Order: sequence, then C-alpha cells, then structure tokens
Amino acid sequence: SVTVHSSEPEVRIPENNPVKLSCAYSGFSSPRVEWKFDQGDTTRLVCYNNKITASYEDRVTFLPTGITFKSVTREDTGTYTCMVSEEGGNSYGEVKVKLIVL
Amino acid sequence: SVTVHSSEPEVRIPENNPVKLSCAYSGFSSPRVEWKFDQGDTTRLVCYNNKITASYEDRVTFLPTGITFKSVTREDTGTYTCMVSEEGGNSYGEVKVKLIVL
Amino acid sequence: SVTVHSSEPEVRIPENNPVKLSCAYSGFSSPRVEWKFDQGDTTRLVCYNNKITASYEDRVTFLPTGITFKSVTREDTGTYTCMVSEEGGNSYGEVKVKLIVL
Amino acid sequence: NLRYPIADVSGGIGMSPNYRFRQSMWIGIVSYSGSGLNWRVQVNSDIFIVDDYIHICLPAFDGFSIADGGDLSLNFVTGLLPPLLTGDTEPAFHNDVVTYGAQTVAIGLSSGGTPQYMSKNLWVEQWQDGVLRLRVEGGGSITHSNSKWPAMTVSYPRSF
Amino acid sequence: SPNLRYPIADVSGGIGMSPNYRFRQSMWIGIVSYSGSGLNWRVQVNSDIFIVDDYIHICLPAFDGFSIADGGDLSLNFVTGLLPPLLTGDTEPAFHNDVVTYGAQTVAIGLSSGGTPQYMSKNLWVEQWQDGVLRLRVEGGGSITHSNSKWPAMTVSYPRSF
Amino acid sequence: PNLRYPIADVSGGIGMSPNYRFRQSMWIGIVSYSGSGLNWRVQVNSDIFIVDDYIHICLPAFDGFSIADGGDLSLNFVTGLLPPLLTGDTEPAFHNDVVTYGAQTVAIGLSSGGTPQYMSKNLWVEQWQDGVLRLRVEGGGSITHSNSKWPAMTVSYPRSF
Repeated sequence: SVTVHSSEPEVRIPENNPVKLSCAYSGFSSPRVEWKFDQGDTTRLVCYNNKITASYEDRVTFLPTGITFKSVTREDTGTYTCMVSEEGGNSYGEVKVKLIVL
Repeated sequence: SVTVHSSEPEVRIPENNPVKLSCAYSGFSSPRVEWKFDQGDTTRLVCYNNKITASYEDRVTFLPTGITFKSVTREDTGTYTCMVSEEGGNSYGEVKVKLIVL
Repeated sequence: SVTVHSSEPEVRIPENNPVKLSCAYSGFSSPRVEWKFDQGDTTRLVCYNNKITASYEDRVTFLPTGITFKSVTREDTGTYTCMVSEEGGNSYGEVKVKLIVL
Repeated sequence: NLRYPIADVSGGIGMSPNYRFRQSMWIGIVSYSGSGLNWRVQVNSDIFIVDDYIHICLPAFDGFSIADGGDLSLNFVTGLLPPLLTGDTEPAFHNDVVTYGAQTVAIGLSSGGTPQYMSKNLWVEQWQDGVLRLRVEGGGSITHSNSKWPAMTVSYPRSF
Repeated sequence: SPNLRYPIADVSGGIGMSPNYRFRQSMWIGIVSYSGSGLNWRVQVNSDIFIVDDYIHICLPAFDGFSIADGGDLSLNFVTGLLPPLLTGDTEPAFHNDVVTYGAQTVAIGLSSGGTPQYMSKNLWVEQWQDGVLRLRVEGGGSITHSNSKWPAMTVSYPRSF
Repeated sequence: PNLRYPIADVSGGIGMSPNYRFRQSMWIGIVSYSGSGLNWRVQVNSDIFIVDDYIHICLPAFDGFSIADGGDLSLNFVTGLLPPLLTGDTEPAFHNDVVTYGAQTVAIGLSSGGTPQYMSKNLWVEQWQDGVLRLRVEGGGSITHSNSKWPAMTVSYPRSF
C-alpha cells in the first residue's frame, strides 16, 4: 500500500510571488510523477515523468516533493492534480491541490 | 528429457456418461497443454494453453492430468491427441488417446 | 576503459605471400570483431561478428588477434580498419592497419 | 530459481534465446468470407516469434470474388510445424475483439483480365479456437471474379 | 524481491520478467485533430492501447473527417482520455520529444464530396510527441478537391519511454 | 560477472540493460534500386532505432528514376553507420536466409517530369548478405515513367545477437 497526500491541500498566495505545490509520496521505488492543471473546462499538462512540460519549462521547476513556480498570475488559479504511478501500474496514488492567486 | 504418456491409451464408455482422458506429464516447469480432437479427416481444437476452447468450455473441464467430459455422445468418438510443450519449445511431449463411445 | 590497438600499424609484404594484420584487444567479455578494407573510396567488408565474409572466405581466416591471408596481391593494398564493439555498444574500440603489397 | 524468459545463459543469468528468436512455419488454410462469398487457399508462410510478438509472413496468393466487408481466417488448428502448438498463436489479449495492427493493403481485382488495384484496410480482429480472423474492408469495390493478394506480414502480442 | 529492478521481478518464486512489462492493455477516448493549410477539425475516438515490452501501440479505429491539405498534421491529445492507471506521461516516446520519421507507413484515405469516395495512398508517420500530444505527419499521395474524408483503422506504434 | 546481457546491473539491483531497451543511431549510406536492367542509387540519411530484439531503419522519402515491375532495393550498411554501430549489428536474427519478412504496402509516385501517378506496391525484407540489406519491391501494377517518388518507409526485423 503506497501513500500519496499533500500537506497544503489549498494554497492562497498574492500575484507575482513564488509558490510550491507539495505532493509528498511514499511507498514507491520506480515512480513517475505527473501534474495536470485544471481551470474549469480545460486541462493542461504541467509535468509528466518527473519532467516539466515545454509550455511550462521556463517558469516551473520539478521536485519529488512538488512543483514550484518562479512567479504566478491569476492565469494559474485552479485545481492541480498530482498523480504518482509506480512501474507496472499496480501501485497508484493521487491528490489534488487547489491554488488561488490574488 | 521430459515424459508425456497416458495410462488409459484407449477408453470405451457408454453414451451419455462422463469420461476423463488422462495425459500425465512430467519434466516440465512452464508447460502449455493442448488437446486436439480427430474424427477422420477433420481436426478440432479442444484445449490450448491449459485452457479449454469456447466450442467445448460448456462440457469439458481442464486438469494438468487430463480433460474430463460432463457427458459424451458418439459425436466424440475419435483420436484425441494431447501435446505438452515447454516454454521455448526445447521440451516437447505428446500422446494420443482413442475414445470409443459404446 | 577497453583497449584496442595494433602492434603492426603498417605492413609491407611482397605479392603472393601470406600476411597477418594484427588487432589485439582487451577489456571485452562478449566482443564482436569487424574488419573493413579501404581502397581510396571503395569500402568492402572483410570480417563481421568474428566471422569472415563470403567474398573473402576462401582466402582469409579469422582470429581474435587479427585476420590472416593465404596469399595477397596488389589488389589488396589499402587501409584495413578493425573495429571491436562490446555487447550493448557501451564499449567500443578501433584501430587502422595500412597494407602495402610490394 | 529462474523463471523464463529469464534463464541461464553460459553460467550467468541471461535471457533465453528461444524468447528472443524462435522461427517456424505454417502450411494451412486461409479462408475468405463475407456477403455470401466463400473460398479457401492453402498457403506456406514463415512464422517468427520475437520477444512477446509473433509474426506470420503470409506470402502473396490468388483468390476469387471478395465483398466490400469481409473476414480472412487463418486456421492454425493445423499446419503448424513441431514443436509449435496452435495455442502458441493465441494473442496476449486472448480472444477479445480488437482492431490491432490495422494497416493498408492493396489487392488486385480482375475478371481474369488486367488487374485493378484497391487499397483496402486490414487488421487483426479476433483469435478464437486456433482460428485467427482478420477483418478486410474499405477501399471501395468493383465487379470481379478474381483477386490477387500481396505478401502480408501479420503481427500481434503473443500470449504467455 | 528487494534487489530486483523492473522489468526484472519476482515471478512464481523465481527471478522472472514482470507480466506488466510483457503485456499491458488500456484505452484512450480522446480527440484526434487534423490541421494544415488552414484546414482544422477534430474527432472524438475510442482506441485500444497495448504496451508490449518497450513498445506502445495505439489502435485507432476508422473514422470520418473533413477536407485535408496535401501536407498536414494529425494530433492525438493524450492529456485526456487515458484510462487509470495510465498517465499521459506513459505515452512518451523513448526518443522523448525529438522530431522523427518513425513508423512511416502507407495509408489510404477516401475523399468525397458527398457522393462516391476516391481513395488516396498517403504517407504517414510518428513525427513528434510534445506535452502529451502525439503529432503524426500525413502527406503525399497527390490530392483532389473534396469536403469529406474517410479514414482507415490505423495502429500507431513506437518505442516507449522508461 | 554472474550476469549475461541483456540482463545487467541497474542501480545496485538486477535489471535490464537500457542499451537493450533503446539504442539510437543513424545511417548515411546508399540505397540502390535494380531489376530488369534498371539501375540507380541515392544517398540518404535515416535514423536507426534498436528496441529490444528489433531494429528499425527509418528511411526518409526520396526521389528516383525508372523502376521495373519487380525489383530489389538495397541498403548498403557496409558504410554510413555511426559509431559505435557495426555493419554486423544490422544482421537479422535469421541471419542471411531469404525471407518475406515485414511485407507491407507502399505507394510510389511515377511521373515523366509532369504530374505523378501513385502505384500501390508490395515491399518486404528479402535477404541480408555481407552488410547489404535487400528489400524486394514488386506488384502494383505499373506504367511508363522516367522518375519515381518514394515515401518515408520504416523497415524493421528481428536483429541478430
């Protein structure tokens, strides 16, 4: 049984400031972390395979404990879902973090 | 090598009775068993990969020591061949059982 | 880490005589040796996978220390390149020998 | 303490060559069907098992009328050369219906004549009781009595 | 076993090969989108997905579309439509996001203006995968004027990232 | 040590060598058509991927001249491969036997300068000998022409080990 939860299930930070969404996971050996941004009707890929996508590469860095932004904007207010799958897909974890930019 | 023989190389059982065709094999670790029915000049698949086929699933069960019928009819009189191949195909065994429905 | 060099980096032998181009390698466990003949612009395969090709099989034998000719002619003057790759291609060695049939 | 495909390779723990490359042959019957049209052809094809895949190299062959939508069936119940078993041609997805390996394949159609080639769609549809059924449809059609088929190689994950 | 690294794992006691590595079946119900020479349109589709060893196969069913240019891009959006446990990241090629011409194959497409379809033999291949969106190049085979296009079932494969 | 490739040491534990799983390279060599007296060659740049026990050669699209109904397309791997690739690495598992492996349909445009007409032809890996892979290319049907446009084709087959 693997564990994947978040310490800060709901962040609220002022515009143009740095912020880290923490996804702390345990119980994996060969895990693949993946984050997806959610702004209502649209989903966007932020990070996949412990690697940040191109559309974000310039202002979001990865870490096994969460992704952190160089600076945020209202544009990024939404529900970020962090998914951690093991190798083989027999171990799966997931947790959503809610971001609110001001 | 490996051994694949039969204790009952020839069965003779009255219609509508259950009957088991015994194929006893030894010398395999990851074997795949397969049976083929033979009535004259038409070959039919009974069991493959230690799994009974669809056309027989409803009245024939599998066992590492042979397949057994819920009930037989003259329709099934013929030469059933049991083949046991190892994984990789370096070990191969085979024996024929003749069924006669009285 | 692996070593592939030659003791006789330039051979000079009279026509119709036997000659051995030596390629001494060390550092490999499951190596695949390969020789290529070079006459200006035309490249030809001499040996591949510790096995002499067809077009040469009748007058060139293989050896872990180099290929030897039954008899040579000026047709064979050129730069013979010996390549030694490991299994997986992580270990690669190479050395060229220049033959001059006088 | 080694379970195939992991096995002993020259003293050390390696990979069984039978897993990597296994070559065979099938000399059986390919049978077309659909819209009442039926016919069969005996054929000689090579069979390669590489890793978890199985490849059936069907050579080119001639046939008769074919409907717009039809099924081509290879009967593996017979024709396989020892030590191959019909059960060795079972897909990893067992007998579910799929649309695996969908590919385009040109067939020449003639009335005895000068063949006119149709680009048709073909794929592994379903394997049941040793009989592999490929769906062959699309590409439009014309009236004909003869059909020329190309060499086709059919592949798919193999059951273990 | 503690000292075993996938795909090598514990099978029936012995050191064996993980079945999840050998065969892993899934599905995608997403959006395929054509584009090129100003022509744009999308289609919702249901395709099976098989992962065999180090390859990944996407069995696209046949589907219908609109006008298409001589040279175009067909994009599968894997950001959504995948079946748990599958992750969009799992659809990433071994050659990551470089541009390639992998799996080049011929594929016939029927083009019509409502009436009877005329089939074109076009060239298609895996071009590049970026941010969960697989883009296949589809060009060649000449063209004619049309408003509708019928596509065949196509299976797309390529080395999968690990 | 006690491990035989493709089984190797992966971060302390017994794993699978990544070189076995994915190995990428390139070939910049000569493809040569032939058959019915027609002869011509073309220099090309193709990627090469080795995945597991397979080898894929991604031939880009290219232009050529006249072609017979039945012909042979030969990739000369004796040269053009990029280190550490060896011509011997291109040898099929079935060594140099003659086969009909990877048979596929491939459309080729034929023209006489002007507009191209595409033929659906049959192509497959026929035989590999002395570093030269020969693919058979026949059927379709055909017609008069002086130029031929080829599509990007990926050729695959079990690789020798």
